[PDB]
Amino acid sequence: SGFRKMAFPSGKVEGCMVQVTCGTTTLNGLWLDDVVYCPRHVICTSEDMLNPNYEDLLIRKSNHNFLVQAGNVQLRVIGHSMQNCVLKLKVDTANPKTPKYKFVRIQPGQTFSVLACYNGSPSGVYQCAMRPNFTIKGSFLNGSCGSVGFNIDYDCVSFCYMHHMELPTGVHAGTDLEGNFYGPFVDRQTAQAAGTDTTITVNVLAWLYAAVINGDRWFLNRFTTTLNDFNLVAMKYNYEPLTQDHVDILGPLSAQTGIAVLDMCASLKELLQNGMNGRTILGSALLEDEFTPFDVVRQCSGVTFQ
Amino acid sequence: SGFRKMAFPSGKVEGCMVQVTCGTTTLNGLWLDDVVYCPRHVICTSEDMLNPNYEDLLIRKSNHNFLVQAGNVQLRVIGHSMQNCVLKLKVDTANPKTPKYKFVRIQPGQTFSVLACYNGSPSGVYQCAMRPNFTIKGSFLNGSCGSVGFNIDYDCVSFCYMHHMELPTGVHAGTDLEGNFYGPFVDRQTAQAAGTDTTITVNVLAWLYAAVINGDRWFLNRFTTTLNDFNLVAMKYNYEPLTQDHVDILGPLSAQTGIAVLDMCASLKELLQNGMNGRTILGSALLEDEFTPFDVVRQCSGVTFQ
Repeated sequence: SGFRKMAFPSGKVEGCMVQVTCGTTTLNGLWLDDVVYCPRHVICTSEDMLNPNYEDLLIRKSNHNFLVQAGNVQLRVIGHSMQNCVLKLKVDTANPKTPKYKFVRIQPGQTFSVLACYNGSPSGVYQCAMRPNFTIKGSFLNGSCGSVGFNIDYDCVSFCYMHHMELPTGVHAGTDLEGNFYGPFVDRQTAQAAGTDTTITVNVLAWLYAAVINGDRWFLNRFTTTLNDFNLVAMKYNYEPLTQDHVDILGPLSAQTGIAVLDMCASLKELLQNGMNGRTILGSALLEDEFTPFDVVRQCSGVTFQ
Repeated sequence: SGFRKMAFPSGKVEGCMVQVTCGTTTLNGLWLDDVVYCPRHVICTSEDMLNPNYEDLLIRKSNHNFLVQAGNVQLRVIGHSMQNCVLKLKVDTANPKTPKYKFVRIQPGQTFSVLACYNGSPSGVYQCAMRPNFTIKGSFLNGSCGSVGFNIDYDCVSFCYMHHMELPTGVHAGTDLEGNFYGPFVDRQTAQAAGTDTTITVNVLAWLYAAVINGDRWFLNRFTTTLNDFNLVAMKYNYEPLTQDHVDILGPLSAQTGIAVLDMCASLKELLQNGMNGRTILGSALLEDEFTPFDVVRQCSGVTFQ
């Protein structure tokens, strides 16, 4: 028993992280087969970032302007191309540590692990969620750009996030591994608005089911409610509306605990309207939304990977 | 910027985890050089756990009674030995993945990462603190025994914990890698009292400095206090007393932020007596005590490892 915000084991990803240097700028890249992936702004100076013309900047760079280092091995760069906001550097050596991998674009509300890196070397791993407004609330310092987010499925690493920048508000924005930003952001140093952010309701419900499984039951109430009645309340507190698809995904947790989804919703509605009044749930004084239904099932059934 | 409960990258430990089955009992072991370390209660049935005589039980077990397995590699057990509460199963093959490592016994209030494993296969990684009462609040299901806790000292893995049991109260107990329990616990299925748990005050202060580094300043106040007046309030709220050694440890954070340690303590005094009244610190509505002063420095300065 017990319940923790758990990250995926990072070993398969650690063997893919390299250091990419172009001119003065150094950041992290991801080396899979014979291609290194990194944020295109590796080719920018600090002044360039205010207003970069990436095509004009890239034309002034040749294959030998890129220093790629995997530990104490330099890799030789044999071609380079820009794909949206990522650079693809073809190198002469295929990574012998390349795991089975996929590139995936995740949806808001999904969770993933981030391996925070500096100079191509790992610093730490943590779990977070893609917010409904397409930002993430990470922990990133200068030089962490190119750090990647990932999930693991048995033997397969699914890469879903590459870090590109910190907004003036202190939240983080990045791309999938095809170089397309999550959200309306662009890779330039200018004020950029994120959307209003909302709480991920299906995740909160999953977490309440985790709490029941672990013995926290005090919030279970007599009442019930309807989907429209609940969504009317959730919108008043900036919660995402719940759909039938969300109810379907919660089915297994309903079966395991014997608590119908709409009953669990009526408990939540009362927590929203009256608060927690100094009590806690799974050790927390706030309603938690960074666990998906699949995360709860994984942690409560003990799933493992290759 | 940002602050997350970050674990150490787990890659160096993942290549050391094996499955150890003895009779019907299956748990995790740790394979370093040609020795597999695992909880000695792997030799017990569920009935044996009520009242085991480990020396008599171990006598009736031979080398061929231990099935050791690492992916699809069978290991041949050459010898066996019991060191306190750990079983040392010595094998014919030395682990080619053996990292640079050390065994260390940690002190209460120190933090480490746990690599949660089932059947010798890594499931997830999370950071926790050794509580002042020598339990950990982990996340562990049946068959997670033998999962290990560790820190990374630059190039060296420091192993400090191996999981042995879940107490009737849902908290977790285990040993160092020499087999000596942390706390007053024994490896048998009987009710065992953990001490009163206290909040790790030096860690709370470190996290308040993290909050200042990251822009949360609202709790900073006008006042100051003596180490006695503070320790007097702290004991009222089941906080660990603060010593001069703790003040010394916090020096670098004081210097970085320009806030004297005693001034931070005066801030903490006020939060305890008047609560937080519905606002948060670093996204949390409770005072956090699972970051050490060194964890904060690591995360706020971007330390990496081999």
